Amino acid sequence: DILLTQSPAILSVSPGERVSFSCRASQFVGSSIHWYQQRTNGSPRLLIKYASESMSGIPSRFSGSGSGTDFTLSINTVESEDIADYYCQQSHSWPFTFGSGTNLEVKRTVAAPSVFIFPPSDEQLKSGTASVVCLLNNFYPREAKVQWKVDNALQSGNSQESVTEQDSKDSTYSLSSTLTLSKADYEKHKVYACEVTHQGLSSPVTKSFNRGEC
Amino acid sequence: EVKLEESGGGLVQPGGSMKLSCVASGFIFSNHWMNWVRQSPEKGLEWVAEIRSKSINSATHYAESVKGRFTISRDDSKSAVYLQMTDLRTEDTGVYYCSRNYYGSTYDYWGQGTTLTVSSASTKGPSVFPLAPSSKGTAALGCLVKDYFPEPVTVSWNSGALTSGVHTFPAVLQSSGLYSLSSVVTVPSSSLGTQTYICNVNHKPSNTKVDKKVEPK
Repeated sequence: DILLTQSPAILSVSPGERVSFSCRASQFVGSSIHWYQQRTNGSPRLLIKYASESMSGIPSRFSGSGSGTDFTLSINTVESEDIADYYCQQSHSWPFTFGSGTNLEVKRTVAAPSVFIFPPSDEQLKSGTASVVCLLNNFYPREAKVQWKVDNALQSGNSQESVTEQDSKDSTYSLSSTLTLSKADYEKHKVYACEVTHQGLSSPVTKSFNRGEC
Repeated sequence: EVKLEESGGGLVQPGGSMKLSCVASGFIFSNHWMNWVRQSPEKGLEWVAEIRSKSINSATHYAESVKGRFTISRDDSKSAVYLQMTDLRTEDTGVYYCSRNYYGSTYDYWGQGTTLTVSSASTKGPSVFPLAPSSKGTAALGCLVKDYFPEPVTVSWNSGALTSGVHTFPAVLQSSGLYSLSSVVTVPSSSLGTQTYICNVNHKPSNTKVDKKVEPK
């Protein structure tokens, strides 16, 4: 199949900014590139057909260009209703295929995370498992390094991160990192530490606790 | 106004079968090429199957990944297109859109999507554990909502009275095949001795409703 490479995966736009993003076909597709917008919880919506032809009812700030393999969608002054995912699609030959998408997010000033660590509850321990939660609250940009250290051993493969959608009021993200261990593994160790590196922190932040203390 | 309206999604085990349906209005249905396109976080948007107009023998086409397992059909008298799925795989999980393709070009109208979940996990209500405010300005507390299936749960705080500062994280699928998430909220430290904090967890598929008081340990 023809592969469409969309770049970047994430593009940060300040309102009133002229932005563009890219769609590259793995082989010649002439002008048969079409662009879609998908708002959160919505369906794809066709915006541009055949690389440059704008659909009716589609705002004029949207414009597309390109031919051959490299295509561009431009928004000349982004509005807050344009915050969405954007997909390209080729119809040059069968089967028809889509790019992986470019997500447009709201650019704002850097904001450091507030970090919190939660030991497993006694309830859960009684059930035989231990979850340790490290919370990064209201930060920007989205990129953050969270490392678990248990009695000074860096943890790998036993934690999962989850990240909220961008907040509608302050444009920040929040992130949870959950370390999951068996009750027996949890009780082999004393010091549980979450270390957070983020652009907004002058030095990385560690929150920690001694198992079974307070 | 063109409308497309899918139905028939749901939960099914691997090896199972399910039929999706879509009803169209606002264009001459029998003239047009109807498609199913699916969307997942891992594979993005994937064209699945197409059935063209009877005027061209209503020919069917399938993506390689579903050929032999899925069957697309149409009933012009009902303005309906269908997707019959068999031998379902976990990676067939996704949101399935009914869509019109305009004669081999754009997907110019799309439905609202219907959700397919292929999983052998059994339906199960969550356990709810406190995330107790740390004994050491602003305090964070919350609820851990663990080991439920399927999506979704809903979490409110103090019956909906408490909304600002709530972050309910997207659920994450664990290797057990069960979901887990946390709901947290930041509140003034001074309000810890004046205000009770209760998370209300509702899991409709298991008729589970849990209220968990969160307090300093």
